[PDB]
Amino acid sequence: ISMKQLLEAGVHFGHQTRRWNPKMKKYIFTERNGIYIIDLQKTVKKVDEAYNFLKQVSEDGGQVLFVGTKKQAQESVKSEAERAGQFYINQRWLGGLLTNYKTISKRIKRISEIEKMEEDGLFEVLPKKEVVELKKEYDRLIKFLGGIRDMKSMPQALFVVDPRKERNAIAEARKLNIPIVGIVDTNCDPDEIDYVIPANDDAIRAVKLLTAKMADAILEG
RNA sequence: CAUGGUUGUCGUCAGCUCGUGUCGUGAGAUGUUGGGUUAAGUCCCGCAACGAGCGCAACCCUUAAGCUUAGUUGCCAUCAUU
Ligand SMILES: [Mg+2]
Ligand SMILES: [Mg+2]
Repeated sequence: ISMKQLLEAGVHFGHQTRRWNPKMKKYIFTERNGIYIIDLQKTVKKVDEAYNFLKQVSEDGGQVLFVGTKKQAQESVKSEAERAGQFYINQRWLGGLLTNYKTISKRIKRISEIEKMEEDGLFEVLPKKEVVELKKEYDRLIKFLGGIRDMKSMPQALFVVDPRKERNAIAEARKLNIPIVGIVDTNCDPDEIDYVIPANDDAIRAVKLLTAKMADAILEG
């Protein structure tokens, strides 16, 4: 990536001065109109480092889980994870998705069980109320766990868009020793993320650019 | 007011809990709280919770409309007759 590309995307913006995490002082560049500006040189350096890490893990054969439940990253994370053939979470992170995998896996298998029952002709025999409630359950399961249906083990890396909102994912990943690549905005905590990426998380263009670059890294790996 | 069994009552009020997870030094907590909705912990949304069980609901009985079987001691429509 290039500084001109980042500036065109809008990566430079940050949050107001009223809300801010002083642990990212090194990344803050300047102030403008009661908002902070990120250092794009350090941004590109960290983006290159994250690219290298993601490429190396992909080459080693690990799996990456994308988390973008933020409204400005749902579709971007969805599309980039689909492009890279990886997993994603863009609706809600269920408390215990990784630490309580012993039950989340059963919830995952419920999807395949419902599909098997539907394809085995149990659809019409069951009462109308039963089939409609099963449809509702299947829709909920796809909405929440749709992106990790084929995730049969713990991921080897977690790409998170906005850790401040994705507190749960950060906590579970840190507990389970899963490396994290984060789009850490100004008002976020960099110490939690293993591979920080100073960037504006409120900009659809910026988040899409960064997640696409990471997906390209994974594809190359 | 030593008891079994049986019963009334709040009240058919909507509660009572558990496994895994997570948070707590710990007893514990969460789930089960919040916004709505429902007869209902009923359901949805949200949410470090994810699910499950007993309660709730449903399965049982009866009533309200059809169809198949059966037509006596039930019914009377043609038909004769009382
Ligand atoms: Mg219930
Ligand atoms: Mg009942």
